[PDB]
Amino acid sequence: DKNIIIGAMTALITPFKNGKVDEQSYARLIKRQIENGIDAVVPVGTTGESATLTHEEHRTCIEIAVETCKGTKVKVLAGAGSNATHEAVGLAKFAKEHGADGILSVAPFYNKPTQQGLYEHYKAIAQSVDIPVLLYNVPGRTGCEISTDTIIKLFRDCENIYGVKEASGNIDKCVDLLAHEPRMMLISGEDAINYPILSNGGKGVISVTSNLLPDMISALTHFALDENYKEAKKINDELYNINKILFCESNPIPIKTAMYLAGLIESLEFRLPLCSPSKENFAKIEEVMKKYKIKGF
Amino acid sequence: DKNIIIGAMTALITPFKNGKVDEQSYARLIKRQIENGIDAVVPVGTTGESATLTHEEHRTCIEIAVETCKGTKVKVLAGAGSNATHEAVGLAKFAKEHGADGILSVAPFYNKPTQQGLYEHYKAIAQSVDIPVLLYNVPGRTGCEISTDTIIKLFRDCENIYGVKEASGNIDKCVDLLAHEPRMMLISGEDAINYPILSNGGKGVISVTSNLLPDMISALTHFALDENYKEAKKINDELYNINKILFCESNPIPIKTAMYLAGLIESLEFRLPLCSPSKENFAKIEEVMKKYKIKGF
Amino acid sequence: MDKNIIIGAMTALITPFKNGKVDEQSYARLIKRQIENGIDAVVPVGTTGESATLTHEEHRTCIEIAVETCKGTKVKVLAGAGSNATHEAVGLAKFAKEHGADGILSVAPFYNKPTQQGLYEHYKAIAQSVDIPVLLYNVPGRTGCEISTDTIIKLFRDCENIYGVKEASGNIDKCVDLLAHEPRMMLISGEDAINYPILSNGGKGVISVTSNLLPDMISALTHFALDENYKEAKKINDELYNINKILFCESNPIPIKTAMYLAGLIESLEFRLPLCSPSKENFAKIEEVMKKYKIKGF
Amino acid sequence: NIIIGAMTALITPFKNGKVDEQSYARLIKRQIENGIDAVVPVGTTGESATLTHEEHRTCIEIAVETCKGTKVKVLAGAGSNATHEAVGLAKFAKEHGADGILSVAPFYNKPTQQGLYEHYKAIAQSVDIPVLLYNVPGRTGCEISTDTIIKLFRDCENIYGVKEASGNIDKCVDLLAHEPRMMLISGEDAINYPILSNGGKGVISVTSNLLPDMISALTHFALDENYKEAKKINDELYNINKILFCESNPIPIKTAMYLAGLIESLEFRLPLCSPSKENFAKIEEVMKKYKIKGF
Repeated sequence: DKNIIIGAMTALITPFKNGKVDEQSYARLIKRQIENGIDAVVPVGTTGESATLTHEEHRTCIEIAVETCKGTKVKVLAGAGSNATHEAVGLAKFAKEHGADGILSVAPFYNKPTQQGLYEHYKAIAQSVDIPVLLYNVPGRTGCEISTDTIIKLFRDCENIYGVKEASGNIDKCVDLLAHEPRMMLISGEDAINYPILSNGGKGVISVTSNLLPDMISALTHFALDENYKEAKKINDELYNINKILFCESNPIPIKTAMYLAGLIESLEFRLPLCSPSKENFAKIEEVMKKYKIKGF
Repeated sequence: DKNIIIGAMTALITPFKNGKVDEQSYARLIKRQIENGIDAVVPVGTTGESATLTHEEHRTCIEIAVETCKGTKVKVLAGAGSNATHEAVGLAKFAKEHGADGILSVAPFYNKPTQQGLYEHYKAIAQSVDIPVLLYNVPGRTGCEISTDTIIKLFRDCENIYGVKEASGNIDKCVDLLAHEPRMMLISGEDAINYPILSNGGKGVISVTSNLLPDMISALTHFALDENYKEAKKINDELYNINKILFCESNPIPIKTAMYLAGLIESLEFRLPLCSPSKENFAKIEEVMKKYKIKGF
Repeated sequence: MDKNIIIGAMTALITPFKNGKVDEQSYARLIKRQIENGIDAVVPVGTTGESATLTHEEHRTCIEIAVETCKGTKVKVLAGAGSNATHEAVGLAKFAKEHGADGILSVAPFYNKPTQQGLYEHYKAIAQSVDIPVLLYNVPGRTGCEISTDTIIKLFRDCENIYGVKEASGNIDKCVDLLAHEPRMMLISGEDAINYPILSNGGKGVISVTSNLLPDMISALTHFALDENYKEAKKINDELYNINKILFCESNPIPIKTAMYLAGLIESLEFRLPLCSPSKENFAKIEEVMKKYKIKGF
Repeated sequence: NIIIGAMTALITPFKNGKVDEQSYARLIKRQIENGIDAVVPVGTTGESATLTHEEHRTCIEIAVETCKGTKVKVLAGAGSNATHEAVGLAKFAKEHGADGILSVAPFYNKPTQQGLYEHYKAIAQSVDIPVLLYNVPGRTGCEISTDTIIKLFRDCENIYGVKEASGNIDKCVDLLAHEPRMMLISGEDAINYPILSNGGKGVISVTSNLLPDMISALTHFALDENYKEAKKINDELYNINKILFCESNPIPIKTAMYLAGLIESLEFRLPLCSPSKENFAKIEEVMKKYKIKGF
């Protein structure tokens, strides 16, 4: 079998304080995930503003997550993607030496590689490290789609590519993947449809919502894995509202905003071109939050 | 509190011979559905080439279904919709007059009414009969979408409107619908994702595939309704290839092609503008069919 | 080839209702207004004319009124006669010819999504049924299907009657494609906001929603462009942008009928379900945009 | 101050994994000798994603030196989805002697319109040279709205227009109807003529790597209001304009340049790679229809 990283996972926000990553806060937030039943954390993914972080800042976040998760079952699945293969290989290698348990590698954004290019991109990445590699398909952001065929071919040709984080709002593709390759780990990258993905044999979530509600996302995931579909569906339905409003502006603007409103972070800072939401959206976010029980530290 | 028509349902093809409805074949095909565990049939829907049947033919097909199903538990959910409200109302009242147990009424195509018009459209239809009305949302065909809000208002405001056939490939909307209104009957109008819809609380399917494999579709649906999700998923996975190929060209072109190849209908005859599939797709359909056990008469 | 054509500035006529029936006296008045403002042809019972909700008889009546009202003028009648059932479309085609239409506009089959092959046979059957010009109509946003460039060109070349296409797809690339491979066909704009770009690329006319309200401006635009006075045609197209967009704030013809009502050109603002009156807000928006334009009287 | 007319989005030729610098200059010289008004080093067609910052600087400098003493201007690609990086790239381009910069909308991270606004304002405030916005939603996952383009044009003196690659002539009408002063630049070869005939003032072309003389003639005919001649060229070029997109740009253009003997090797940087054998043969076929100018 392949080595895998599954279960309830959080795409960690990266808190800033006067432009700099807030390291005490970051560690404090990770610890809060762990104490609320989360199985893995993802430093410096999309939700962690990877695009505007430096290479050094990636290292710092990965190291903090690794350190914090040390001596626990919680794994670190490090964001380590790029639209340049040489960069992506480099980032994977670095994540590996910093002690990450695996990497999440987003499909090349902006330059629209062909399916053949995608295949070689990921093959190079997978052959550069010996840790699990999770594909990440989010065509709304990247402008390309890793086809089911390409995903399956990568799973079958590269030993450490074990699955895909799917953020495409396409349940038909999920059926397709698991009908043809049942050894695949399909991971939900879309909070609103966590349950439908899990009930079709998906094996985890990489969640934005779990930043704010780690206990509910882990319970949902664990219920689903336990084949308690009733309880998992109940949680998924009650979370629908917040799962949508967290995208009323581009992620992670709403989640960071909500984290701040909840007193989980000290200051609401983004790195350009991300910025504070409109005062209207700030209100919409504050409105939905107050309808949920939020765990402190 | 509502009267409903749920479970495994077939969108019946309409067989032609010499440019006419083959009335004997039609009755024979329906009997095959009855004997294979189907809970309801849908005469003159999209799969029955409703657009190209005359009024007298609409009648003929509904009567045959009504007469063939009499004395069995199998219901008739008649296709009766139009993009003109006075016509839709007329068809609704005719269907009831012919003895249909309920109606399936497609959102107005081509003229793109606003949500207010959709509401009034369906309110008028629902008030004209005293049998169950199921909404039918299929944006790719109609050019419009019944919003979740409109769907829920109609369900709550109109006594006989009891659910929606969703054919939009949007599992997010399905979560949305059942989270805000858990009492409605959400019916799958998309074969490949039957299981996901049912596993989220959907209560039936209106299937194209069941023309060919009524036993497998009824078993899938009944397993899911019995909360045997493992066996429902198993069947949905096996069906994925044929579910997919049955839409390689616009339905009902592939399903009729398959029915002809299976020897279930005499001729592969369509009414223009529908026609035989491409020879490439014909081959694909013929190949995919080999993997399944098709029931005869 | 060398075909019989119907081109120039054309209006997709609205169908005024009074008390749930077609207002026939009003229909005639609106057509006279188009004629006197330089319009080259009128299209009775198109999408803008709420074709979907008219009866076969009302469809007849509208064509007859258009035919009688244009009699003795240079203005031609290009009757809507589309359907998603080929036998019905053939019937509507013969219908229109019999009632004196100079040509037909035939929309691509909506809802049932025929293949390119089925589209070809659909139009071939229609073309062979009458001896008057046939204009194709591609509006994918409404029908759920697109007639490809290949299919349009094949139809143009194989069928004597088919002389062009009304394109409402917002895809200027396809227009380039069409006229690059088949420079003999009449490409007609069915998208008002972009009449000028279509005309400047060799398009030969428009079938306009906006001309219902501003027939003098649309006809001026078209003739400037047809005379290669492109700078003047552009000026008008830019001036018309505001109203061209607002007329689709809700589905055509809800906004145009509302505007005709607001201009005092029709007696009542009535639609047939599932179409209905616009929201109060869009009513206000239409009213405000209209104030920037000179609207010809009766 | 502006940069308009017929412009080329330069491909970046590789040799043994490195930028072939001699080949690069020779290509730019060929563009100059065929009537091109400006060249765009290291845009999307130049595989900007896969070049290091030093390679970026090198291409810009080679463009600047090669254009020295001619009327041809250098509009440098300097976009990024991180504002701190975009500003840095812009400032480097300026100190390398670029005449202006072409700055793509932040890709992947989907900024809000307010964020795009602050992003571009910061870029524009960082240099005193002209700045051309670049809208290509298909690649970035976001769109600079017409309102945002107009605000930025009006609020920042040196933001002078937008390269539009959205395949949406309606937006082009909207832009020039509400703000005619801006320079609308076609970023989509197949519809160069329609954009120019509506008041566009230039093209940033993929095709002109291969056929610089036809693209510049098209553009110049259009600017001279000779629409008949501009259309005729746009129509002739339609086949090549489409086939150059049968796979993601710049895969086809580089393949064609290779087949034409204009660059030495058909070499990309991953995740880009050679086209399929089918597309390769299709590209070869379409090329036979056009006269490809030499050096």
